[PDB]
Amino acid sequence: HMSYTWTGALITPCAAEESKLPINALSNSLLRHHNMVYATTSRSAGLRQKKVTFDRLQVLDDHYRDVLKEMKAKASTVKAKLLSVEEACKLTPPHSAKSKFGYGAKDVRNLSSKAVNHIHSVWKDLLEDTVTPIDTTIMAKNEVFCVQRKPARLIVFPDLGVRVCEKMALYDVVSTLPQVVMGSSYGFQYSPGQRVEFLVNTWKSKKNPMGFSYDTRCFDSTVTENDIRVEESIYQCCDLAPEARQAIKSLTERLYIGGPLTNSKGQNCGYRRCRASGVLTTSCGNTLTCYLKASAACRAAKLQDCTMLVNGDDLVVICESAGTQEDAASLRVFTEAMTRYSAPPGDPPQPEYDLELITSCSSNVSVAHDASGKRVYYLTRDPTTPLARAAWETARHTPVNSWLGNIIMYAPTLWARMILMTHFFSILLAQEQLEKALDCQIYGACYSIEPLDLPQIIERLHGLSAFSLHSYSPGEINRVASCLRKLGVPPLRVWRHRARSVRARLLSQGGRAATCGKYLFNWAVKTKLKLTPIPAASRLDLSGWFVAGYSGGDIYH
Ligand SMILES: COc1c(-c2nc3cc(NS(C)(=O)=O)ccc3o2)cc(-c2ccc[nH]c2=O)cc1C(C)(C)C
Repeated sequence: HMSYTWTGALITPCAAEESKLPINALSNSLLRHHNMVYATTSRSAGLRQKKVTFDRLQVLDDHYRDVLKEMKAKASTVKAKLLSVEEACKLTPPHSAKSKFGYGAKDVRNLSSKAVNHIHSVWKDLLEDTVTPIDTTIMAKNEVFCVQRKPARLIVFPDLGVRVCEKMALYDVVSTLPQVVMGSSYGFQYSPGQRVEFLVNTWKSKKNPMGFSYDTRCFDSTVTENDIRVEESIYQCCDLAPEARQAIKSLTERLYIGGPLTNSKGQNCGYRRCRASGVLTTSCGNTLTCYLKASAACRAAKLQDCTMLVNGDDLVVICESAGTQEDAASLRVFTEAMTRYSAPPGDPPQPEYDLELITSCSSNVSVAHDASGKRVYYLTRDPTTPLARAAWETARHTPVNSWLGNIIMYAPTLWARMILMTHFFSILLAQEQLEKALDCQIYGACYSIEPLDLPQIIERLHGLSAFSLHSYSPGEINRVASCLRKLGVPPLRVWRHRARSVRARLLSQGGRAATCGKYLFNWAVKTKLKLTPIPAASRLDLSGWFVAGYSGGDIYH
């Protein structure tokens, strides 16, 4: 029952890979300790292969089957539609990996006869054959981090024609089923502001609250054949078109359960018997399985009044405390149950008695004050990885602009406002690229966003207070200041000096640029302008921004 078997063939790159931080004329204005920033490359794929390869044993008890029966009762209320080839084509990212069969992502998006004809033949083969393993490509991800070096994470994905078929069969399922099955526990239905609100209300709902985050070691590799067949039985509870039922059974048998792994040079690398990290069902499958195992583990541990918050492989549990020592024993029982379910831990879970000390989705709740002096809870994170990635993005154009995603998701934070906004608006002004749409990812889905639209996006997700927050916590200020000294980033007083210049330069341009100056940088002036709702914000189609998670799902919105 191994997660993977290997031939010895290498996981090969597609292009030239850079590991050392690229340096340009802008680099030093952001970060001086260049040797601390690195990117992962295929050179470390061999080490990751060793980490992800292990035997999985599963012991399933009555708590497991009880929770599964409850989940299936809710899943039976879902009605899902089959997307047309055209609808599925339009969900494809413009820079999605080209097919092996003579067409790419732009051919798909343009509904080219060749792409559409190949997608129809892949679909027909899914209906007619429910046995043949489907080919997948295995790649090493190129991701940026700060030292203290991680080996490259791996991505496993089927061909472009298969990905369009996955959308046709399961896009509606993976978008609507998780919230129906898990209700308020489904994390991807919330904006960061709604996630904060859910965490605070849950913490308050408990007489003596205790909370913990549970880190499953290499989650995708812990997902067994049973787990993948169980996820399929959940999808099959939906009211579905006969062709969708057949395609879902086919995709589960031929792709989701496992299959051969091919490198970028066409060599057989081995065989996968665990979750594929680059399929449409990665996020939904991970969320459902994590929620199932954790809800059953909570019953086995006799945890009282358990509220879960699940996002793929990320899990937060808030419950009633039995006192510090009993909570510690309780958590070891929870961990034993998770382990029997084939979800052992990385770091052992730690009981927390302060909401602000729980780290989940690399984030924590913190408090600041709005213009009226009222306490405001918001989500923040250690800014090390956002800052290492901003330094890379200062000297290189990348497919996903992490700085833009981070300003969107962490707009109320002291570090996104003072550093990211200041640095990148300065760069965009110098290149007159404020109107240029840039790609970013929100809950794994790809978006093409113009930086000029940031005031309206921030207002809609976080409210006007995101432009007024002040009197940040001593703990939060200390973590930001320590991160700056560690990376060789100029102190906050420098960013404030720079922001006044960036603000003045934006206001000069007028129009949408002046709105960016006015709203994004009001924190930088001593005589603060009165901020009122932006008329353009109501018009924004913020559609399925926070409906579901799509990590590795090849989704463009
Ligand atoms: C929900 O938490 C997130 C997530 C997020 N996506 C996750 C996906 C997984 N697992 S998987 C691969 O199986 O799907 C686990 C934890 C995750 O956290 C992403 C961003 C995020 C941050 C910056 C840019 N784009 C983003 O999507 C921001 C938040 C916050 C701010 C709400 C905490």
